[PDB]
Amino acid sequence: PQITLWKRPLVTIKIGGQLKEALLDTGADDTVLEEMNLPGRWKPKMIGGIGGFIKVRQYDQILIEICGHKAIGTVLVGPTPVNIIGRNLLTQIGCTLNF
Amino acid sequence: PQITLWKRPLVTIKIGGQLKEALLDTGADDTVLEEMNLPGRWKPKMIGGIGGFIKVRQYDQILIEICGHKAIGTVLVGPTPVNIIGRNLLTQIGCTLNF
Ligand SMILES: CC[C@H](C)[C@H](NC(=O)OC)C(=O)N[C@@H](Cc1ccccc1)[C@@H](O)C[C@H](Cc1ccccc1)NC(=O)O[C@H]1CO[C@H]2OCC[C@H]21
Repeated sequence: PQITLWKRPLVTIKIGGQLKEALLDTGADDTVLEEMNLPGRWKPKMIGGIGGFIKVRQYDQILIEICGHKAIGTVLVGPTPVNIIGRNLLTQIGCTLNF
Repeated sequence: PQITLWKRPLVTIKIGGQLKEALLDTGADDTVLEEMNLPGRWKPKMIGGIGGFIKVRQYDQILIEICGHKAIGTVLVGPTPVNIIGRNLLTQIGCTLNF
């Protein structure tokens, strides 16, 4: 679809069998989701933005469906204020910025 | 144009007559630039991000050109790690997400 930017570009995603709302974020290298207990091994990671760094759990080869488009990649889990879909997954659904 | 997300969507902007590189960021409500000397009056403000809050200088009704597209709106100046063009200006240049 086409998503305008008058409001936060929030969409429904499916991950680990759950539905969630997430921000499509071209300014994020990586995908970061609110605390959830996902099965599997994980690696510790630090990610930063405005204001500093937070500690997260890195899960690899996680499937996520974003408005019916499927993507598979690394998903980070930690105390973020909002679920963020980053470029590592946006590229897989064919997402572009246009103006 | 149409911009893919395999790399960071960095573009050249012109503000206060100076050229800079900035990230087109659908995940930012507001535009935030690294320290610069901008003409005009300003008011202190705080904005938050993934790591917490930073102190910024809010400049209103600033002219900025983003790959030749003109916008006039609020620009925050402060210790951000990267120059970010947020939705308040992306909307003025007609930017949408498409997939
Ligand atoms: C991938 C890890 C991080 C998510 C990612 N870092 C990364 O990719 O570094 C490599 C990252 O922080 N990206 C941000 C831009 C950015 C800043 C610093 C360095 C690199 C890129 C932005 O795209 C997402 C962020 C999401 C958000 C967080 C908290 C509350 C609401 C929304 N928005 C945001 O901070 O916005 C500010 C500015 O406007 C205001 O509205 C929203 C809050 C205010």
